[PDB]
Amino acid sequence: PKDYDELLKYYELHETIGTGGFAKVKLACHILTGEMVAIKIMDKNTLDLPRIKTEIEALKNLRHQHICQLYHVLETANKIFMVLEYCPGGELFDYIISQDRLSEEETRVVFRQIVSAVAYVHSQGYAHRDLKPENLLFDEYHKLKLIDFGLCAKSLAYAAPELIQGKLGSEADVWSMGILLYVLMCGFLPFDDDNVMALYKKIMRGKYDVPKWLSPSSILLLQQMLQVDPKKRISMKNLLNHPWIMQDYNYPVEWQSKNPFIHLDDDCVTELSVHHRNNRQTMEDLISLWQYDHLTATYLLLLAKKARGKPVRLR
Ligand SMILES: COC(=O)c1ccc2c(c1)NC(=O)/C2=C(\Nc1ccc(N(C)C(=O)CN2CCN(C)CC2)cc1)c1ccccc1
Ligand SMILES: [Cl-]
Repeated sequence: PKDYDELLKYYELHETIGTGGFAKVKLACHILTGEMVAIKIMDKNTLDLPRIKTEIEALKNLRHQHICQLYHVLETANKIFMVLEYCPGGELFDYIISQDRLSEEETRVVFRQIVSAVAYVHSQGYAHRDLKPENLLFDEYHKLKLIDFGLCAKSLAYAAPELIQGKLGSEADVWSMGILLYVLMCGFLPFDDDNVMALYKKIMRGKYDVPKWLSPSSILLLQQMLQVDPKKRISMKNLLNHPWIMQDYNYPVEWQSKNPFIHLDDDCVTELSVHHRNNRQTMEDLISLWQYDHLTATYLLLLAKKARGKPVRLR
């Protein structure tokens, strides 16, 4: 109750919109902007504590069009709150359930965004190591956003044989994306079993069912991504411009950030200094501290307004 006092200053909390084992996420409204945000809540006491320093510091160093944006971090005696970009389209998994499976054309659209995000994550020196439809969300634009960076440093169905054997984090994400590709185009996992060691065994053998509806080029790509030997596996580089990926596009995956923090935004800075009745130069400095506090939150949520073609205005 007193743990939520600091948060409730800045946000109107709505329902729990989801709950994994490690954290609960609530929908909320940022009071100063009216912007919807997802707030991941973690109990420090009943927790795996390294998992959230991993995620927060990863998110501070990752700014990308298909990575879920962090805004505000609040730590209390008993809680850690992470205010994040709200993605109303929900999990990719649920879209794959409602449609039985995606067509090759629709899969490619979706998959190029995943390859974009993961390729960027690798460019910054990280490896996600937990890639699956549950960890990809559709934003308001029906564009994908990658989430849950708790295992990415410098699921077993999606885990690569080397990663389970504990021997190469970049090649393991390629494997996981192979499983993801398969799920998108088939509607089920290529390796699956109710017994965890039997699933393990299937993964090591590398043999899977190849449904009739798949094209020969899809099957080739799956065969290249799901090599048990990571040396034989296709690298991230040649994934970006693979003939299958290029189909209907004819350019490689644009993996670079289209929203890199170059300088600041003057329209956001002015509205803050105007709304708070502060010296403009002083407002430029406190934003530039980048503490991921309520001020950082307000600035970043005003960029979000600009990014969606809306006026940068507080109330
Ligand atoms: C690093 O990033 C993260 O760690 C992270 C993790 C999760 C989310 C996130 C960031 N950002 C989000 O938005 C997240 C979720 N968002 C969501 C969106 C839509 C739904 N769905 C499908 C609803 O139907 C909810 N819907 C109900 C009706 N009311 C009126 C509106 C809200 C459910 C969850 C979500 C959270 C928990 C688990 C799964 C996903
Ligand atoms: Cl692209």
